[PDB]
Amino acid sequence: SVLYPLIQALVLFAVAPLLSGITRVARARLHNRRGPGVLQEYRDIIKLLGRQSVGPDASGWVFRLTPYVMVGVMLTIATALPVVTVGSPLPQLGDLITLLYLFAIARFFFAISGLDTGSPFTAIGASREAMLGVLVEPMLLLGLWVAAQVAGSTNISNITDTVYHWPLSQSIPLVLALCACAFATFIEMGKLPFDLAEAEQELQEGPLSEYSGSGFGVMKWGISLKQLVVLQMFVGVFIPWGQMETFTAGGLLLALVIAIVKLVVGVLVIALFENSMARLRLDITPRITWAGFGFAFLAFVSLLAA
Amino acid sequence: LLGPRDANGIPVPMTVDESIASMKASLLKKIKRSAYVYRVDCGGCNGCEIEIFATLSPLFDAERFGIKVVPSPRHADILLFTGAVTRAMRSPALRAWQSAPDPKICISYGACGNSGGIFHDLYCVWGGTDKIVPVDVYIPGCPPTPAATLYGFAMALGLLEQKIHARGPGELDEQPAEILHGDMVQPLRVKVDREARRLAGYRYGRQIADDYLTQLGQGEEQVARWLEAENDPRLNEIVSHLNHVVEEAR
Amino acid sequence: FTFIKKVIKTGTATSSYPLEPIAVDKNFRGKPEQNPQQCIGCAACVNACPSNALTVETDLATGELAWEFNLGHCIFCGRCEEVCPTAAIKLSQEYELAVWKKEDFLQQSRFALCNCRVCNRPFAVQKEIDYAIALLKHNGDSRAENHRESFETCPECKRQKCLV
Amino acid sequence: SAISLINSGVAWFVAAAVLAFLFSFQKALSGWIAGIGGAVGSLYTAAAGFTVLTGAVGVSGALSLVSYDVQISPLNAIWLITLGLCGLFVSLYNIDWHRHAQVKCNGLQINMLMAAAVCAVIASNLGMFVVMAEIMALCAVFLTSNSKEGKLWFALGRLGTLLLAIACWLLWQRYGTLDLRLLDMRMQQLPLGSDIWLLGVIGFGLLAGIIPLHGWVPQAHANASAPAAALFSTVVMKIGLLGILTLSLLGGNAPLWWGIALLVLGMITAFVGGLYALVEHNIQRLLAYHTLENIGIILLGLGAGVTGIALEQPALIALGLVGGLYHLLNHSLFKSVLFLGAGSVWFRTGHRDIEKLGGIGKKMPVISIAMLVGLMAMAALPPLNGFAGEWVIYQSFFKLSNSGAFVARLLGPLLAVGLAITGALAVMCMAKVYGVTFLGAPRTKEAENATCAPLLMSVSVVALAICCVIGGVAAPWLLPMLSAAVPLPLEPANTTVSQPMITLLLIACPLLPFIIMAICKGDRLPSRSRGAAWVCGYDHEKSMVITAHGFAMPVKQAFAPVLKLRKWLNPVSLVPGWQCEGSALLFRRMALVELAVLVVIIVS
Amino acid sequence: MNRFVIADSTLCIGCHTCEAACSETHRQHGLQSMPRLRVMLNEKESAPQLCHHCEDAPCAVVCPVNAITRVDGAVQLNESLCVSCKLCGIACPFGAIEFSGSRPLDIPANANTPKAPPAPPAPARVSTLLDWVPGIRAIAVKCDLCSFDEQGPACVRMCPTKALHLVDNT
Amino acid sequence: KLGQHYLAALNEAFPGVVLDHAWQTKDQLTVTVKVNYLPEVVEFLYYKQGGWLSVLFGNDERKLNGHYAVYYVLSMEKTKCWITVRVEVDANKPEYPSVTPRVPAAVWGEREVRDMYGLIPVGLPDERRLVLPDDWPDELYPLRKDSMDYRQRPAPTTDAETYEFINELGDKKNNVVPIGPLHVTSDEPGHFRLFVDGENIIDADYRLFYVHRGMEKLAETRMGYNEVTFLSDRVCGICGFAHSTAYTTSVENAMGIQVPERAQMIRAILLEVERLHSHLLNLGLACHFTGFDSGFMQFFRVRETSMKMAEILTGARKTYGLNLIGGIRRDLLKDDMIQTRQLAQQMRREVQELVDVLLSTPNMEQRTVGIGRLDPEIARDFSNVGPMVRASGHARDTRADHPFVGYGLLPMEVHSEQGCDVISRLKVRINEVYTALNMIDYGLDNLPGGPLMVEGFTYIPHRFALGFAEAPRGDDIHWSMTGDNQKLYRWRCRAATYANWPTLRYMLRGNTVSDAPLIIGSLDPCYSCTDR
Ligand code: SF4
Ligand code: FCO
Ligand SMILES: [Fe+3]
Ligand code: NI
Repeated sequence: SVLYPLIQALVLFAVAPLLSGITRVARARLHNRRGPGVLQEYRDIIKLLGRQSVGPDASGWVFRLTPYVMVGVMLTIATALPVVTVGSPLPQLGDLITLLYLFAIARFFFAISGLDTGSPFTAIGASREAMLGVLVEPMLLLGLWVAAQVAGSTNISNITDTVYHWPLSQSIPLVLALCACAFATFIEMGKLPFDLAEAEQELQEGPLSEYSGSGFGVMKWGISLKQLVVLQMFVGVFIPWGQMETFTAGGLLLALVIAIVKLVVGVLVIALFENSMARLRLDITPRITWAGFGFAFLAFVSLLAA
Repeated sequence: LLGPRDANGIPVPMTVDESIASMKASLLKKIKRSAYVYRVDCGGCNGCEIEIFATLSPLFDAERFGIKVVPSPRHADILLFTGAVTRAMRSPALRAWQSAPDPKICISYGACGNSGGIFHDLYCVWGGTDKIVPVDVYIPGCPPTPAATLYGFAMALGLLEQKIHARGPGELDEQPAEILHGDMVQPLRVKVDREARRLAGYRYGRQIADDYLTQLGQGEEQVARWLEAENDPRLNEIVSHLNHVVEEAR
Repeated sequence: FTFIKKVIKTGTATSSYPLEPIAVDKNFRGKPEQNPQQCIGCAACVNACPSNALTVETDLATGELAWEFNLGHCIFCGRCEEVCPTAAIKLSQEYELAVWKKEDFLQQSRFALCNCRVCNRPFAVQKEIDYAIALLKHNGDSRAENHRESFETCPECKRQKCLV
Repeated sequence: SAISLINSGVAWFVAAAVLAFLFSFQKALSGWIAGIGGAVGSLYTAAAGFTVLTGAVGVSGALSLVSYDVQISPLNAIWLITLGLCGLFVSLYNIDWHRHAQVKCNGLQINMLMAAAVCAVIASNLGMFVVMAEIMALCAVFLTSNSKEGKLWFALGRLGTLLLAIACWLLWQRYGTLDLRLLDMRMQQLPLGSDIWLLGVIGFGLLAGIIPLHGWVPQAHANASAPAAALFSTVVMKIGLLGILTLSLLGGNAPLWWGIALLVLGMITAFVGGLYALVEHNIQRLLAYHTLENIGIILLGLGAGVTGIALEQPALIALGLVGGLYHLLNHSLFKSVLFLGAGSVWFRTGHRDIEKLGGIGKKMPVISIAMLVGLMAMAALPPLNGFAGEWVIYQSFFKLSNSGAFVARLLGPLLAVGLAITGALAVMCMAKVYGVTFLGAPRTKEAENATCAPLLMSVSVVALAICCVIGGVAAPWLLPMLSAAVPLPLEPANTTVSQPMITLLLIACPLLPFIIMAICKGDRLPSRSRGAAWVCGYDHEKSMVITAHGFAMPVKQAFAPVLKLRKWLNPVSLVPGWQCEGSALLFRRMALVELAVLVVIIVS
Repeated sequence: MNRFVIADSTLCIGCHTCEAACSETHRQHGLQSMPRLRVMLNEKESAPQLCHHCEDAPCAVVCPVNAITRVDGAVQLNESLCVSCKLCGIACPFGAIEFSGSRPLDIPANANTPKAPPAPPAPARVSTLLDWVPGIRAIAVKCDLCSFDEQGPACVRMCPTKALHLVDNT
Repeated sequence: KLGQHYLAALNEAFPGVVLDHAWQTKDQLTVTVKVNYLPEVVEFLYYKQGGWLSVLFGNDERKLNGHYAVYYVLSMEKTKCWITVRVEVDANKPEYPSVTPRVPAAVWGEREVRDMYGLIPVGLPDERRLVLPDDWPDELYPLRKDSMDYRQRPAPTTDAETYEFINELGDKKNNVVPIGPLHVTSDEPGHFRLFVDGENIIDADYRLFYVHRGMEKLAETRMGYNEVTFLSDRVCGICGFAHSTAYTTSVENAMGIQVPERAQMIRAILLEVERLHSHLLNLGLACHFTGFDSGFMQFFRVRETSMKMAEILTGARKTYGLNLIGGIRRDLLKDDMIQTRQLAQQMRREVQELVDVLLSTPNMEQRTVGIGRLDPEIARDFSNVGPMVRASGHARDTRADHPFVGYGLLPMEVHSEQGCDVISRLKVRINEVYTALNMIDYGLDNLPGGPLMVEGFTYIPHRFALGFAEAPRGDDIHWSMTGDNQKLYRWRCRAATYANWPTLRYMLRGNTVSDAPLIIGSLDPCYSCTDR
């Protein structure tokens, strides 16, 4: 019980840079190119870990400490996520408020690293990171809230169990909250058209511009793990039927197979969406984000009606 | 000062300390399957820059070799330098060199980058990338083809070996030159070659005049059967003018 | 999505270079090959080079003309092939020309100079004089068949013979 | 007994104020006397609060100093713990705050504020609570920088007593008493009218800073001294919340619209304060708007408790009235952290503008770490003490959502959505504040030549931040100790949070990428901090550093009507004599006449 | 059957007026301003030597671009067609062809400013059949009989001793 | 003789101001006016006669007539011809009145003649150094014939940039966002100062001429006439043949050289092959700057068809090396005709499918519509050229207004729009792809016969004319003066973005930082063309 949650944390960190490989392979296939292998992101992180980490002279411990802080925050979120079981491995970290404020820790640390270097591109990307985080929280909370109301509990285990033993009568609020949480998952994964902070072609991928070497490698690893845990929060809660209610050693293999297939299909559909359009701007993003808050409010109204 | 200068104030190439430069072999080994390339246009005409873009094309795809073009010099393993290093581009190129992790691989790309190219001695340039920074790999071309860029990248990463080599003075230097088309009158060959360059240009004119005089050394029926095989009306136009020149010579 | 049909309809356009060669046109302007036997050291290509990839240096101490081609200078225009009298230099279709050492760009030749019969000063390439003698022998010339020492005389010394 | 402890605390506060005024010819000695006496009186106040909270029963008595009846309920013991734990380190800070050449003596004002605050907490009569709240409010408005910054506080702060005096006269007429014990017994048959409750809530929110009665707060905090601004944000604005919670919880019988009005007003205060903070460059005005945001979160908790009382749902009462009070105490802790640390930055630099205050984290590192702890504590990031009370208010919001009352089911998810917006705006604001102050290059020569803070300043800020970490990490143990004030079981809806698991998992989990970078570090050359940031090969000018103005322009674009509501709703042109030349000065003169006559009549 | 200018040594005094006059009329026309008749001096007499305009014309035999033709009984070298192969200077038995190219127009020989370190000097001249300067395209320079000029050969007109005259054998 | 009526109107308005007039081509007229009536004459021909300022430049003619010469080339576009207004400036006092207070298009050549020649336009509002770098020494003018040697490299006076930037609409409370010289979108070095309030561009100044090598000095010192044809191919690797053709048909226009009819059409065909790759490079980069990297990949996959056509037709992919003076260097035999005809029809069906996946791109409409607006009367005053002014409603094009090479024998269609934003500049370029494919398809079917060059001609010294090619980004005006039979006297090159850059400031105002690389890309900037 002190090993499942950590074994899950070690398993998700290690594979997080392989889901980035499916993403970069599907990007290459949608660019009509052969592209690299699925291990290119791991090949790029291991190369960067033996590369010198440099920084600006007007930067301190925050710039050096932020990548490890974000990786540790994503590992802390990943121990509480239902992956192969319906319940959370660590249910006392499984409150939706807890898991929403844990993500706010890493957005705060990402934003203070961009203001620590002194670059205009890093600071503007920090400003976009925090503003997208401002814009997406009403929809993500209202979707998770409506699911918790249809589940009698804000714990991720009970929401996952209620989606698992799907209720049918409360199908319309569950489906609309699922759409709101899917859209929120797409925005929190920083996927185009909402890659407004690490927007190469604008900010030289934002706060990542100042990072180099081992710091850049741990930053790329934290970005991949953050994308994995956001997509895992979606697909392990709202599509839980490949998981198992009670842990058995016999049923573990099918659960990991279905979890891996769910993650690969999720990044493939997400790749089909991000490699097919132009990115937005920050002055036009609130209209689209308020529309997802709309799918979530329609969910909230459909619980008050009935 | 961002870069070193001499006693006259003229900039000199930056050296790289022997402790840092002794790690370039290890960096070249570990960037074999994962290379991060930052492009430094130091004053070219954009010709080199857009064949690098065509080396990121779907047809010529460099990412399959693990080559990724990075937004920042901080991410770079390889600093790709194009251009003759203009005076206004010396300081940003040295800033991109200094704001990059050590050790770094420098690829000089293009004739301008290699030696200055056609602007090798102008006032408002410095004469190539080796005049400001040390160079590991030189890729020639004006601009290099994307196939040449792929070959240079694969040779820098160690996937391919260098094929061309230096040719010093030997003994062919004193073996005497042979007369071109020695079975015919040489001023007539000059007139035929000049007429074929007028109508076709230097490249097609030499090919057409050489073939036409080779067929003319055997007979007029040999010329006529060669024109029937090519079945090109423009070549019939050119060979008719060449026949007119040959008839005026007789 | 119209973009997805477009992606599916195209397929993968990536070639297998370096495994399979990439074709260039029969008359693609690649690296200038140079035949040192056919070269007469006339520096016609040197005078027409826009980027000065072709250089000649008169080295009196070695009694030679130092012909050199620098590939790092070359702008691949083909003017050397255009103005070459003996067609010694010609642009190939080779494009795989990257090096580790820029000395490997160099195609060097050294042609022995000809000293004048009268003032014993080096005035021309001996190879170019031999080519001119063979050219005049081909058109039917006795000054070439009997008098090579008139061709190995400098133009100043040939102007001195006309004074008498 | 706790009555003797609170009498010793009041006596030490009064003697500290008197001996700070009489020995004010030497500013260092006056600051030493004021800080020592305030620290001892705050120790007695906190000891009395801990005694009443541990004993789980109300104590009764009277002060030996003047004829003052005293009841200390366990509900007010949290305010006593708040006041003592703030004023201890505020006075220890004040000792070295009096070493600045450009500051003046304030210990008479500070210790009279603390004494009036403590006597307002332990007040028996509601008329006497309205008397000690105004003694505090006068001793607070005399702590402002000049007459111009306390003019609006003298206008709104006396308006609020005219309304409180009307409410107290109305209570006298309807019940024949103003004792809170007797009023509690007399309002089990005849309820408290909503006109009395409306007058009291408006008058107390003119002191607590409920938006839109908040207009004096950023003016008052704008250029005040750091112990004064910390005491404003953590004591004076909390006595108004004590009055609101006193009036709302009399009779155990509340109308439903009381809790609904408290939740809406708390949501308005929380979102408007959190948004208006992100448009401020004076650090103290920003922390004033952030005090207003946290006042709004404490009312979202107290209003959830009052709504649960009205709906007779004890789980909602427990979750709301425990989360609000825990957030109140822990806010006081981290707001004291941030005001004292920002005052230390002003002590070493002379600047309250954070656009002229770059790079203090390398010059004041201990203060930088403690300020980082406080700013992350205010963004409610786990496992710090801001998340502890806000997580419980979200559980109260979930209890509101799954109620039967349609108004509770309508407001429940919407208050959670607004609190998520407020928390995300808070994270953006603290990212801006830590980035443009303690990070990057210095932007003035005063920020370059900043040295470390004085000793007692650093001890006070670090000990307050340590108490913040204790109130965060040990929240699963400190939270059931508030069950003495609210005698109800705490039931989250089939969920729990464990801050010690989050504490151990936010330190052990970052060691794994460090371990793998130490393994995959082959011949990586040591780390480099060499030059300027990358600005695409150009020279880095001071104007390329994006600062607090340009960091919070997207919230000026995407929250345009709420930020424009501060100009449409302003009745500054409708007051006739507001723009007079000597209005602020006349407000100050009749402030000393009113404080003088009030002190004269209350000793009698 | 050929037209040319011949010099008389018993009349020529070696004043080099013809070398300047031939240089000026080609510099105005934009052609090569190197003098096309060169004054040779044995210690006893002197006469400028120039193109004989030969009937067989061995220079026109070896020209690889056919720049050397016969116009109006005169051997005429097209200066714009010459690729500087310098074969005609070897084939000429009278030394009538030397090799000079145009220098930049109206730019002084020492154009170096003191605000910069000076430009690299030119290589030492050995022979016009061997010299090459990077900015200078040294083409074949021979007497073209001043065929562009309406007054005829400028060396004949400006000779003070009348040592030069045309031999119009056509 | 074209322009006789304009000369009569000039002599009617300002009696005696014209001193000497001459025709260099039947559509090229150069008038010599008095030096202190120069701003009135250019303003008269600009606003009363409806001319467009193409290029203004200096010429060190102190060894020709003792005076510096400033030429003012006006494009008569109300048939259409060229008027060059010429003044003589004193060598000891290089002062002449400035035309910039009357014609706003005159701001940059008057800034250029201060740098390269040291002349003083009196009354010029912007005396900032433009062409020379920041480390160049003062009072050292490279285009003067005796000031310096072209091989001399002076020591840098500074390492940090000393250029001053103008923020008109903003204050010092604005931050600056440096786009360039080494940005991701900086394909070629150019620094852009975005005076921003958050992410909103209040005003925009820019530093350029990072790519300036000194090419006009190289063309008159080390190069011959036929070597500048390869030097003009290296002005810009994207429109190098436009510079090569504009240089070649200015020496030929100065000399009256009758180029053969086959060489003119192959020149016209390869100017459209160059147009094919450039507009797809701009369209791919326009997709790239909005985050649509798939559209960048799609447009560069189809761009390789035109690079394959260029390799077949010229022997090189980009630097063609086709033009010599008097003709071209390569013919088109049938495998060249067969393959390029196949590739041109392959290109037409394949570009049409990319426009459909570009106008249906989900956020491409809100990133491009109404963004980077070029005000049409601002575009008239600054004499903007090409797709940037043709989107702004001014349907002016060199291939139609001043027909050159074989463009009188090709199906020309002028493409203009009325919306003045990013999308319409793309829509001009999209429509110009289809027209370029039409002239390639017609040109590959209707080639003339005969020779490819004339040769043996002699250059008459001090003869000059204008050389104009319509480059992909607008008119490319070249001015060559023959020096002798081997070397030039003066070669001036004015490219399209040199006329298009000064209105980028008004286009960047009122937009966002995320829009700013797209607004610059919509100008379709060619930095190496501008800087030379
Ligand atoms: S090498 Fe050639 S193509 Fe490349 S930048 Fe230089 S001139 Fe342009
Ligand atoms: N197109 C193009 Fe180049 C530019 N600007 C020119 O002319
Ligand atoms: Fe000799
Ligand atoms: Ni261009």
